[PDB]
Amino acid sequence: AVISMKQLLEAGVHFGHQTRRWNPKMKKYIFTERNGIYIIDLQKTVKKVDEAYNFLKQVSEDGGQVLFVGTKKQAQESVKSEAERAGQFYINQRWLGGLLTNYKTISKRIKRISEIEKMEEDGLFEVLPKKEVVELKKEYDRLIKFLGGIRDMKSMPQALFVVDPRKERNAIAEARKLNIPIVGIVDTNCDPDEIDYVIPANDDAIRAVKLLTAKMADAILEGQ
RNA sequence: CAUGGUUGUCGUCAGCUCGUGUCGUGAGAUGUUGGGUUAAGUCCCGCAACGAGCGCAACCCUUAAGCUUAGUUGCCAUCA
Repeated sequence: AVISMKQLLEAGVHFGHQTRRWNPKMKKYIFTERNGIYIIDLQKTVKKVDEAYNFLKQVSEDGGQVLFVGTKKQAQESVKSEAERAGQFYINQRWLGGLLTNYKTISKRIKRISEIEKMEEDGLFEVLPKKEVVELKKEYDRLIKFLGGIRDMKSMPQALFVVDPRKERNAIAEARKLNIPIVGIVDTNCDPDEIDYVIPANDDAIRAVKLLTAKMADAILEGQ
C-alpha cells in the first residue's frame, strides 16, 4: 500500500508545476516552492494514496472494474500496461464524448469490433468488392484505435482512474453525471473537488505515472 | 385558392434532416465547426460528440478499343 518516499522523489513525484499555473485549491497539498515550482508534500501524497488503495481493493473484491484513462502521451503506455496487468479496461486515444452517457450508440460500435472480427472468419471479407475490402478494414482500425482497451467492457465501470484531471476533463464530466467515483492523480492547476480519491503526484514525469498506477494496479491485484 | 395524379421551377445546386448523447432557463446549439482537399457536408486528419437517413457518387443504358460464338438476309482475302 504505502510507497517509500525516496521512490517518489526518485520518480519526480515531488515535482509540481510553476507558480504561474496554480489552482489555489491545491494550497493544502503544496509544500513550499523550489525554483518557482510548487513542490507537492510527499507525506500527504502517500497518505492519500494508501486510501484510494483500500477503496480499489474493495472494488476488485466486489467485482467492479476500473476504467483507466490518461490519453496523455506520457500516461499512454502506463495506463495500457497496468490495466492489462489487472485485467481492467484502458483508454489511450481520444475520449469519445459520450461513451458512458451515450452508451446506447457506443454499444453498437463497441460490439462492431467483435462483429468486424467476425466477417473475416465467416467469409464475407473473402467475397467483397475491391474498395470495400479496404473500406471495412478502415472501419476496423478506427474502432480498434479508440475502443481497443474497452472492447470487453459491458456496463458502466464501477470506478474510473484518471491520470490527468485537467487534460481529460471530458471523462470526468460523464462520470460525475452518472455518479462514478474517480481515482485521480493531480499535479497542480487541477481541481481537487471534481474527483473523489485524490493522488497528489506529478503528472508529466514518465516514471511517476508508471509508479503510482502500478500501486493502483497492485490494489486490484490484492483484491481479486 | 378543397383535391388525388402528373409536370415546370430554383437545380443535378449540394445541401436537407433524424436518433442517442452533451451545452444552454429558453428559443436554440453540437454533430453539419476547425486544418487541409474535391465536381460534390467528396474524402482524410482532429474535434462532446457517437451513429444514421434523403441527397452526391457509384449501380443502369449508349459510345471509344479489344477477345470467344455465329455465318444470313451481312461480308468478299487468297481464286475462276
